[PDB]
Amino acid sequence: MFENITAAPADPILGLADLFRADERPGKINLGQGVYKDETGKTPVLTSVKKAEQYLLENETTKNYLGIDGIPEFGRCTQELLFGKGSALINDKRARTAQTPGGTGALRVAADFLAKNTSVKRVWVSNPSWPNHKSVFNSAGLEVREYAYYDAENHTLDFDALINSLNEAQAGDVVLFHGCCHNPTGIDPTLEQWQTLAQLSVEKGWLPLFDFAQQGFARGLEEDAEGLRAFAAMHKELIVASSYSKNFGLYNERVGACTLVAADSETVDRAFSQMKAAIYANYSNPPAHGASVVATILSNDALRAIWEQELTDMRQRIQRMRQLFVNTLQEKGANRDFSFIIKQNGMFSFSGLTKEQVLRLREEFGVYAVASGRVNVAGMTPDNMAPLCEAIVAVL
Amino acid sequence: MFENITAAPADPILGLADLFRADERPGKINLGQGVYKDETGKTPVLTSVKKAEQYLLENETTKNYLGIDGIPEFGRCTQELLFGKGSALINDKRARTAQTPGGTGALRVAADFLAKNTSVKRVWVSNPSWPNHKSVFNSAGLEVREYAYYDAENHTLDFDALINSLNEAQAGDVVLFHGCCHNPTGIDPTLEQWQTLAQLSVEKGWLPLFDFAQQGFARGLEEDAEGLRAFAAMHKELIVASSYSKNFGLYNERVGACTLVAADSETVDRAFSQMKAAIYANYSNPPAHGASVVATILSNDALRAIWEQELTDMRQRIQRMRQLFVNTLQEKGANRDFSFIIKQNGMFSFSGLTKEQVLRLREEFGVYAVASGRVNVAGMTPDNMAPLCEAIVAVL
Ligand SMILES: Cc1ncc(COP(=O)(O)O)c(CN)c1O
Ligand SMILES: Cc1ncc(COP(=O)(O)O)c(CN)c1O
Repeated sequence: MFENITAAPADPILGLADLFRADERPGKINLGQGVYKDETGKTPVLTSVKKAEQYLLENETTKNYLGIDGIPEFGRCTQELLFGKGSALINDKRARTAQTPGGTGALRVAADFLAKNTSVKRVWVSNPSWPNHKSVFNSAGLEVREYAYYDAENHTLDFDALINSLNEAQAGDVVLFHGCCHNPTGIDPTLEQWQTLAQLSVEKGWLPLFDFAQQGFARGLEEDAEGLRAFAAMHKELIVASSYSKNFGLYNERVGACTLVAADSETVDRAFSQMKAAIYANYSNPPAHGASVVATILSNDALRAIWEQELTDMRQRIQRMRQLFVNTLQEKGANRDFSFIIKQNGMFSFSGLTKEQVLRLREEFGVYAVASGRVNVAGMTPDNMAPLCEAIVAVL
Repeated sequence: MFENITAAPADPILGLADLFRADERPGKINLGQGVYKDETGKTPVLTSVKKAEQYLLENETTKNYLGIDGIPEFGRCTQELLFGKGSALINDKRARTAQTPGGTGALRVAADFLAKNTSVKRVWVSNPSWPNHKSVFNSAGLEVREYAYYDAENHTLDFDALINSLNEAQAGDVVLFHGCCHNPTGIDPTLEQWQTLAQLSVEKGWLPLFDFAQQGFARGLEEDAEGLRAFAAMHKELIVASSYSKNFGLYNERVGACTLVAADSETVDRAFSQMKAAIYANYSNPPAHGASVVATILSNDALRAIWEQELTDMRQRIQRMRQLFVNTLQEKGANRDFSFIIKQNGMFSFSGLTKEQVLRLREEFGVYAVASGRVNVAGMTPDNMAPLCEAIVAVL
């Protein structure tokens, strides 16, 4: 039965990691990953997380299954983060949240829910997006189409091209928006642009799907949710897939949420029953440890304060590295202006390096970026900045 | 878009739990769950698990993502449990294991892998099976057909009817077997019956899919895997979905494995690349905490010994409750022989109670079984046995 199965293709991001591990040279610089790294180049467990895990070790008396939708406090804390305390969506009980195995799991649950229970056939994603979006939606039987996003000429949002692209989307199509810290470009809509998109989406009959992988990494928790909240003010229905992997440093514990919003409480509860059915037929119920850590932190004043400061420290270190990168390239004699990097948000930027320049950076200099030119700014440190920028200047 | 979604149906097992929670009467007895309970009626965290979690708290320095297939040591320990240390399958590198979110997650991964990469259209399951089998396979686009299993007349395996049922299965169909502790009946094939089935499956061209939810709860770790190993001796290809929920008391941490076996190392690696693709498009990579606990225990002589004794204690307590149940029914004056209960294995038995007798038990006596008559033997204690058996005698 398995004799003639074709091997799955290499995969751009995970394949690069395989190459970095096989490479035994000494001065190597990894900008090709999707995790935060601190000034020492490590991805530590957050202190707030360790404190929460100690509390769980001391206090948990059972591992009995969670509900299909997971820990209730986790859902409540998630909705407050997304929509704001005192949001009409929360007051009117228009939103239901399922705890999921990561943001990826949330996207998969959303896709299965939509494929099985609605007329949705098509999801629009930005060009470029995280390559896993296509894989997730396709696995549910949904077609993926691209909308213009990235202005490759000046590394900004091509807003006119975006609008014109999305004219082809029909009423009842889903449109995926990265809520902040776009992956891979780090280019986000301004608030006014979000507001323009919110109005257009209502007019055109799109179902918005927001993906929040990095809430807190652009400007702050509340600011980063502005775009979502502009949509939420205008729409009867939307879905949010959110992740706590980066902002809690909980990658491998698989901590995410799928939040369903409908016009009223009766409708959302009915629809959510089918979202729960989609989860039941997938992994039954979600993993407790990471989500319990998040709920424990978010619901405790002391822990939440420690965590919010840790998140602020990550956001600020990335901002420092953006500035340092631009400054250092200038003083090492780079032949183009890199100031666009300062305007980009979160973990990722498109460097504007060509695929051949990135190949040369890996082969000649041991500097690892994704083939698209995506760099993880959190992979930069004061200690590796000079060699990194020297290598980049050399390939320009 | 969500206006006319139909609510998902009630669900027999989870719905009963909802009824038990709403019921505020005092002497209630819950036999309707799928978790182990000790003599105090609680589902404790195992001591070996607490010790392992303390070690992780003290020693983990990152939560960076696991590989798509999870922790390597977890995979190795899993294959040894299933196939035996020194199995030819392991020596010949014919097996690859992905860590998954629970046994349910493993079944889903298997189903998605098969739907996308093989000619499989149809999965055969026992009548009765765990109702989630149908939901999982159907969600992947696979048809489910039933084979005869339970002899409702004398509460034994109807082996002739089973064989005759499976004559309708075509070459290339999947046949699901519960490896031990059948859910819901607790009726397992003898070794000779397993051997007969293994031979028939080779002859007929079935792909065996084993589901192991309760390894160690029938007779012991090695004994409970005998049936699987009889199949593994005969087949080029099979899949195993296994769970550590019950045998490690790790239900909510979602700890399972999907193990793919093919004719040789080249073939299994190629096929497994597509199993990894199926995981990537679902939840990306698996939750680390519970699987790390299992790997930590299984790979440490001291912890493994503590755990194996805890598992032995659970297995033995269930056996004591089976005997006590039969004895107590006899002395309370039951009008039928219940000796079949002693021959059944693991958490579950079919009581032979009718749907109306179970309704009456809930409404009049506050005794909760599943509508099919499934009881969780681990829900029985020395303290609740007399009232339980008095209620049963009353409805006969
Ligand atoms: C755009 C985007 N969406 C979703 C995710 C999901 O991450 P996870 O499944 O680890 O939560 C990520 C993180 N790679 C991302 O960058
Ligand atoms: C037959 C069977 N298969 C699979 C499972 C999967 O359990 P889990 O997903 O919690 O590992 C169970 C436990 N209800 C079961 O009884």
